[PDB]
Amino acid sequence: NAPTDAAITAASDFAALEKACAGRLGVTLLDTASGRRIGHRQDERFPMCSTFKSMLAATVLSQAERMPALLDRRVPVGEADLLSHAPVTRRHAGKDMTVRDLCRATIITSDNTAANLLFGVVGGPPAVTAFLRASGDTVSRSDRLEPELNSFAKGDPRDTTTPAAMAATLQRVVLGEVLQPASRQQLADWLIDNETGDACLRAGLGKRWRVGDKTGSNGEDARNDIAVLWPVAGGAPWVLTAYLQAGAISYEQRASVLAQVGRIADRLIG
Repeated sequence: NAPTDAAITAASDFAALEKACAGRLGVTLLDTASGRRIGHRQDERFPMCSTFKSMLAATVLSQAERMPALLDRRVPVGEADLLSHAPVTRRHAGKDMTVRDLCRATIITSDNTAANLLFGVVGGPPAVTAFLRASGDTVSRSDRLEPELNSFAKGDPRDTTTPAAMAATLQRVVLGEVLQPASRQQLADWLIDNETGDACLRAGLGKRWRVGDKTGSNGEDARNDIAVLWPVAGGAPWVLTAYLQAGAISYEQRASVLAQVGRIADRLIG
């Protein structure tokens, strides 16, 4: 492990970082003032894994804008809905939860049961995909429920995005005018409050950034983190998306790679 860790740490550009972990790394660093992007394999497909939940929540918020009170609707949590990863919803088996609280749960803990219950509210993966298309994203696609959506095969586009497509979508949805201001700010706040990314992009980013992010992973080789970076001193935000497949290294080393993406990005912003 020592040499791999050392090579990861020594990598000062994305191509070298990819090589250090013998992986496939997709990164977009997007300057929202200019539209300029820097990165690596920006237009190759990667499994979204849980990073899609950002846009499931956005789908809910968008529908709520035309169905006021949707966010206060209560949804039963049944024993049959519960999955291995259900850290919030497991406490509510046999009772119900508000749609808003399911949205929070699925962003900040990546609760899989919460995501499936929200899929049921909005009309499923097809509804999330229709939301993405209407927002201007022709690339990203939601196709399956949890946990099957975390499968990936090369050439199978189900539940995939590209780093550049997800970066642009984060800009339009979290910063732009796809949602009404109150909705987009609620979504931003959930991303800011995320609890699952402390070892990933956040670990490599300095204190000058307020970070909102959403992580994802699977059991084979995938580890992802997508983030919005607000300068606390003011100025234009940046977006940083990072998708990794690297089966030759450990789960914990995959986080160390994403942390290093953060370090490289911070230096490239300068």
